Amino acid sequence: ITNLCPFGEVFNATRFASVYAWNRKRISNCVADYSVLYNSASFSTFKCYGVSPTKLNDLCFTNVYADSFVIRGDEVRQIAPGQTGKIADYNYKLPDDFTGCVIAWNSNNLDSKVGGNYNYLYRLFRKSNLKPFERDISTEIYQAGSTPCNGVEGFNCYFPLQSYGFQPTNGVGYQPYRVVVLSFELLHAPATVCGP
Amino acid sequence: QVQLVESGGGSVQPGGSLRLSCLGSGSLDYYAIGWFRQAPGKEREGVSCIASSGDRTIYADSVKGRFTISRDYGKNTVYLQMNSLKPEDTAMYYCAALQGSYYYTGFVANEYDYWGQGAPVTVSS
Ligand SMILES: *[C@@H]1O[C@H](CO)[C@@H](O)[C@H](O)[C@H]1NC(C)=O
Repeated sequence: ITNLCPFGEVFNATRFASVYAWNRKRISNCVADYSVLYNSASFSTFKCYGVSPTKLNDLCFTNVYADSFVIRGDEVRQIAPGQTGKIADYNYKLPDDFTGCVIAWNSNNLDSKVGGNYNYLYRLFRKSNLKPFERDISTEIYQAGSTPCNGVEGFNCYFPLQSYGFQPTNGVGYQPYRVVVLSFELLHAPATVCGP
Repeated sequence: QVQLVESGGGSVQPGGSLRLSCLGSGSLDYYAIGWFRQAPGKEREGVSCIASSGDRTIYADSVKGRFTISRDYGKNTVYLQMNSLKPEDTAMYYCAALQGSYYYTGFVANEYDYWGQGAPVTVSS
């Protein structure tokens, strides 16, 4: 295997997914240069669980999932095992036993617009918390009250998604961040993804 | 997953020096450490930052050649050496830790996860 892992495609994608509709890219049968990601000044978040970031090029995995999406600066801390909040509860949930790295960086100059970028959505209402790696892309009117909605928006009958309104003059806590979550899978099978 | 304990504050006259200390409960090896300062009324301001790699540092324009940041990995502490002190330096000083890429530095308070209790600095006109 002399296929150099297409991390460029994940990290430098012109378009990123909404967090409710988070994108998963399967990385298989490939060589991973993690060192060019970690040994840089690019990433304000680079947190690994069950593994060390200096050692990543020494490691072999069955497969690697790369999940990616945009959220607010203030929400990046919710992309971790054991976190609560709208994002962890209703949008993207890591399992307690997560093995992988959460990588984020400020995308203000790409994902903010004067007058606001409303492209990026998050789910604001849901009857219950997501299971780890559950993807809910439904847009059913959320019944807040005791009267049923029957698809009519009204009082206590809400569209369940809301837009971030990314403006380049927002406080950095409210500025967009691109997030990439790398899951390292190990099971009784040939490890397909390995450092150089 | 770390706590920061500061020490080294105090009063001084203009041209005096102070040495701040940020001691980590857990390993600070993976963390960049930032020093922010807060004066009553004024906005919080990033003073200095050192990357996890210990060989990238940034400084606010007004403190270049006055303040030096350093870290001892062995002693798991970060230091702000504060020389040539001036009344404008009067503030509460806080160290903070973030976990970014090896060379990452910044003054974005929201990107920092852990904050020290804060050390007092008074420069007496
Ligand atoms: C993304 O693009 C930048 C700028 O051209 C490049 O330096 C960087 O290595 C790319 N990142 C990856 C992971 O390929």
